[PDB]
Amino acid sequence: TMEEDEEVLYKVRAKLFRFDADAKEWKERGTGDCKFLKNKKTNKVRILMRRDKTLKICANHIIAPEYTLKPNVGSDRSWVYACTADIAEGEAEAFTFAIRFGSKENADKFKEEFEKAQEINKK
Amino acid sequence: VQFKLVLVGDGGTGKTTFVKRHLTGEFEKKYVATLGVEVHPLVFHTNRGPIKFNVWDTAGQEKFGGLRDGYYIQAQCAIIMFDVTSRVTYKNVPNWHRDLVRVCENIPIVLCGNKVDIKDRKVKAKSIVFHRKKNLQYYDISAKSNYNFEKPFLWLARKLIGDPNLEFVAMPALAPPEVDPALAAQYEHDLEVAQTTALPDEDDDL
Amino acid sequence: GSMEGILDFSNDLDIALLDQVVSTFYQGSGVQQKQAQEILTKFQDNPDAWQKADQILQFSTNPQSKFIALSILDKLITRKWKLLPNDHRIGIRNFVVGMIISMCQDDEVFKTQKNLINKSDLTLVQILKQEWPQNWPEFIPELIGSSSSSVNVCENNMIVLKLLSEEVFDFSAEQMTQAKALHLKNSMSKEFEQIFKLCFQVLEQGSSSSLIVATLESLLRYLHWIPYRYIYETNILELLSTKFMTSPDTRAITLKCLTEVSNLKIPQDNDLIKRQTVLFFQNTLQQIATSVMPVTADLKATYANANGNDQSFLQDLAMFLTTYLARNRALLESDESLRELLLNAHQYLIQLSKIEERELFKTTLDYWHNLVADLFYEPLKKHIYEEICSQLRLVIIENMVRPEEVLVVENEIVREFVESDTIQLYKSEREVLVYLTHLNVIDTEEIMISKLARQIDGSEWSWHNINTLSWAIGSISGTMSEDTEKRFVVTVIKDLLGLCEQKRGKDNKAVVASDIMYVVGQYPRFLKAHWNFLRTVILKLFKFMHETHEGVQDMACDTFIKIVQKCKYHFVIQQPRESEPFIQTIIRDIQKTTADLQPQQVHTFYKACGIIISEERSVAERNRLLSDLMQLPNMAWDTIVEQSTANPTLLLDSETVKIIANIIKTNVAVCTSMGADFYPQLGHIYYNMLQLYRAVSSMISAQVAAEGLIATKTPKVRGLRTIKKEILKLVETYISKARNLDDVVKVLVEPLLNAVLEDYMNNVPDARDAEVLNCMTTVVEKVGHMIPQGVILILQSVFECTLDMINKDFTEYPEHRVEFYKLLKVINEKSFAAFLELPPAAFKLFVDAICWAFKHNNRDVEVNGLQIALDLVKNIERMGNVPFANEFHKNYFFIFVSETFFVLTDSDHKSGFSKQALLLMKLISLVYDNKISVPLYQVPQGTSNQVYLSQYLANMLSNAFPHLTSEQIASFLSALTKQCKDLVVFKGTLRDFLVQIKEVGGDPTDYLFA
Ligand SMILES: Nc1nc2c(ncn2[C@@H]2O[C@H](COP(=O)(O)OP(=O)(O)NP(=O)(O)O)[C@@H](O)[C@H]2O)c(=O)[nH]1
Ligand SMILES: *[C@H](CC(=O)OC(C)C)n1cnc(-c2cc(OC)cc(C(F)(F)F)c2)n1
Ligand SMILES: [Mg+2]
Repeated sequence: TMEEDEEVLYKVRAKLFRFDADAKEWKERGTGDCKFLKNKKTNKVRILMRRDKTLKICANHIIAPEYTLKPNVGSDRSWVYACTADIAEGEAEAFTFAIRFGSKENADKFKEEFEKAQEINKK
Repeated sequence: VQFKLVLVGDGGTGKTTFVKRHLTGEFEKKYVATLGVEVHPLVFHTNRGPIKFNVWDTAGQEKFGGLRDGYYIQAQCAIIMFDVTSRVTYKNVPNWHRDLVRVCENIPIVLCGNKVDIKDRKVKAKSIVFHRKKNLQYYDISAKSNYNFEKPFLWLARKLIGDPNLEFVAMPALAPPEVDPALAAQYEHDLEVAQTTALPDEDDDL
Repeated sequence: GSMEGILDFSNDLDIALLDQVVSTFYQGSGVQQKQAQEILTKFQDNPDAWQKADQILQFSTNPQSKFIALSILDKLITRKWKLLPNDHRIGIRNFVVGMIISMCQDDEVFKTQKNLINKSDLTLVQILKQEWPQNWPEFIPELIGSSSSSVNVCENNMIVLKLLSEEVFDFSAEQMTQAKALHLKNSMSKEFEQIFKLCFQVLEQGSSSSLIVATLESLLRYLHWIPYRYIYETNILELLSTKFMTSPDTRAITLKCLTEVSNLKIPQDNDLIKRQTVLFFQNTLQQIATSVMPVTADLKATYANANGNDQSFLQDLAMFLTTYLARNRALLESDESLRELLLNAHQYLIQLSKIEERELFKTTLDYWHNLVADLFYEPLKKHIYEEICSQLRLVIIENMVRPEEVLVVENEIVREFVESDTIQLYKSEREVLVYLTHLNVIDTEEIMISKLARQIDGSEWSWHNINTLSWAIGSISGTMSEDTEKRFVVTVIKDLLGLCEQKRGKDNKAVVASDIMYVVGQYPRFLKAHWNFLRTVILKLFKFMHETHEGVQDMACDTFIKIVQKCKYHFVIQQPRESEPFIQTIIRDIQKTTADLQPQQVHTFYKACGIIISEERSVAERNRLLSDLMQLPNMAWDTIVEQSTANPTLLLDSETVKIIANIIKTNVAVCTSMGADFYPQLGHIYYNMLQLYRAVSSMISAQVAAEGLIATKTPKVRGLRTIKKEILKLVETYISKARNLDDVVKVLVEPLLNAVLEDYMNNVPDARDAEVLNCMTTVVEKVGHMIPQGVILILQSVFECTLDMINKDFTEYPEHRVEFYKLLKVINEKSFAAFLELPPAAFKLFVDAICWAFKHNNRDVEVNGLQIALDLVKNIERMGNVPFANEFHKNYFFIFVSETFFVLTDSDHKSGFSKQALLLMKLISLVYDNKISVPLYQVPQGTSNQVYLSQYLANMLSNAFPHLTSEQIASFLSALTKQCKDLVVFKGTLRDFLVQIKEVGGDPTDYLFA
């Protein structure tokens, strides 16, 4: 499972999208628990998200300090950001993600946690 | 450890949408009819190792049927799909079942009534009985809401591996890499488009 | 690569290349597999590929290649057989027959190529359907004779006969004309004497397993149709119920055969046949007890282990036992020597009912319903089953599924999401448990009280155990006497409170909370007679509304309204020992009670108060309660209206938009439960509400102009449109329940139309609310007859612009689609004159729109489209012989006829067949009743419309279906017109036509079937 060397800093239920730049559409990648995991040995914090029943990974990447959360024109409870190295599907791909939450308060708390994690990773 | 799965049912019942949901996690809202068959590998991680389904997603429209029962040769399992909002699709289940078992005489088969998310249901639960005498497993499902969307594959994996205690398990999550200013001046082109393309189904719970 | 070469037919076919393409498709992967698939499809679809079939079957090294070749022949046989010259027909026959004989006689091919032989057998059956018995009278006698030459041939002949029976008796209804199906059924019936003789001899002398299994599989099909005498006047029942039950290779198919035997209604006056029906059941149960499992066996454990074919056998056993006993258990209920057999069979069913398998449980539950309903009515029967029923009470109580009302779920005791598979099951369980309680109310109470005593002890405490017990307790409400119920209900609640006090942890707490809430909500009769307790309950529900656990909160609101729906009267009167009606106490503290609820739960609370208030029939008192209830939203409304007139910028605030939407939602909730009584509150806000509607409308238009269409996706504009949608919902809700329709017309309608119609017409499509159409539908439905000019105004504002939104494809604006045709339907039904006032250009678009609805596969639109067409015809017919009716038929009669024929015959609108047939029958009957008084043509002078209709249709079908003969078309139309008063026969003729257009050479005499 490759998760026992890690601590859970934050957990929230979310729906993750990926932008198909060709078709110009957002496509759902998965719904389930989004977790911020801090490695006990290296202290690096990653996003790890699995689908609800199949438990398949739909997000697995470092919360890089270079990343920036942006609003989506259609939602007050979502964030959009670019990702250069996600290995949920296999070989590290780049993605433009959008992640939506159950409420604006969950999105705001997520943003606070997302930025506190970027600081951790800048050590 | 791979198994051939054939997916059959009337056109528009949601066969392709169901497979795509399991492949990528997306929900395709458009209806693009399948032409003949589309083959996709699909892997699940269980407590008994990985299991791979070679999913033969066949066409339900007669004018796009392609090889028709030729696709069933050497199938090791099957899903028969219908739409609980369309009685004709349940009325045709015995016809799909007939053609399937004539080629595949002894395979596990799941019967799925899809689109239970739609309020005005037309094929009532009490009338769905065809599976009983045919020893098919039945599930209400919805590719849109994901209701019971895992159950057909979980049941088939238990029958094909021969272990009633088989369960889906969390795949190992490798450490992700640490990772361009040449195009960073252009990943505002791709990003602003994404920002200004509204997310779908903003009225959903998630 | 070079795989496409096989598509070139000027070549000679490279069989080795075909086999590589086939192998690449079946055993390959990725792009090369995808390419071979497309090539193989084109190869199979080539109209001359069948001429390569013989060469493929002779020279190929690949079984799949031969299979595909047989599919090419099947397609030819099924659809173009009678166009072939007779020499090609004889050639294909001999060739298919020869290959089957060949594969049978090679023992290694017989073992290894089962699929290919099965496909060949089905191909032969397709030839029989075309050629037999008229052009092949010796098939059956020769088949029987050839069965002795080889055991492989005998076995394969059983497969051919099995497939033949299926094609003729099980799958002919949709695939053959009525006349052709009758012909083949009679042919098989005439020859079955010989077929059964061969079958019984094979079963009697018994070769080896495979030949027997195939013979029994064929027998299963015969049992669907053969006369009863073949089963009861031979010794076959003893073979099925003894010999073939002992060996597990034949047990599965024999159990299915006996199940089908059991589902006939015997001539139930004949003592001999009754004795035989008893006998094969006795034999079967004896074989199961001795060869499979004794009646004490743990079938739950066996099923879960899923060894070999155990699950399928237990499924088949349940089907056999329930089928036989539902039909024949009376045969076992009087003879004392049969009592043990009757109860042992039901004991097997008890054990089967403990299996953990949802769908199997529903099968057994269906039988238990059948039994207990019979014991409820039939004299002197229930005592026989006293011990069975006692065990069944325990099984049901222990396997109750979660009812709708229970919103708390374990994942972690959380708050669901979700469905109806479980909802129907709960209802079916409740039905059986209610019957069981009536059958012995003392036993039921003792089981439940004993189970509850062991939750106190902790002897058996668990979430699962208190849940199923609580759900069972709630589900039997209404089965006990008021006095026993009083004692029963009191005990249950006191003890459930004993679990709360002795439980700690919130997880535990939200479980027992949902259980107590479910039980109390299920016993309103008790609450009505015990005010002091009802008051205590409501007070506690209010406490639950402040709970941090989200599930408990939602259920408290749902339980509150569920109780109020039943006990409303006791909230409106002043109770003894009380200073005021409890509704006054509730209203006063409504702000404190609902402080922690989400808005949509607050609205449910207000709706519950509206239920109570509507029980007050004194108008002055009711209106005052209504005024008190709406105090908080009306205060917020006045405030927000005063700071909206002055400074119309205030609605830019998103927090203001949410407040407004919640105000309107509260009014909607109260109007839903109060209906006609809501009018005084509606009048209080109506004029300012429509001014707000206009104001919000200007803001939406302004945003779209300044930001583009994307503005409609933003949280701001979506919130503004929610205001418009909830305003429309409020007006629709009231008008749908209004009793003073004069006030509706004189006070509400004209300000409504002024506020919504032009705004809808003059917005860009992406900004138009489909809810406008829905509101207008209710307006027309309820008062349309009183506002003829208002209906014209509605049509002018929404008709052409909505039609242009939805007439480019079948998918865009799906809600507008649905509401559009709902609106046209009600106008056409209630205010048809509004369509008479349309300009000719617009009336043509109306006809266009109706036929456009025909072609939808969405049932919402399709059904309304066909209904509008039928109502429109009736509206025109009602006008009689006038210019408008004459012009309508001249312009549109044949458009409707041909458009209806199009969707009838195009294979893409099967769901609408019944209504399409009704419409076509009405149109045809109009002509053959001489209800069209002008000539439909523009052909000599004096010709009747009946003659012209036939010539029009014959020409239409000749061009649309050029492969039909002139005689086919003429006979079809002659029969169809003859039958235009008899819908059932009419539809059969249409079904026969749909069969015939899929092949060549259909027999025109088929249409004389009636
Ligand atoms: N409301 C709802 N719609 C669904 C669901 N599943 C599929 N659909 C919709 O049904 C339509 C048919 O899509 P599709 O998956 O291609 O069905 P299909 O059976 O594979 N078509 P074919 O057999 O002709 O190739 C799509 O519009 C899809 O969005 C569902 O679970 N709920
Ligand atoms: C157990 C659960 C509980 O207390 O939940 C809290 C919110 C943590 N429990 C204790 N008391 C009750 C109870 C008592 C009632 O008195 C008549 C009425 C009910 C009700 F369900 F009918 F509202 C519940 N439950
Ligand atoms: Mg498809």
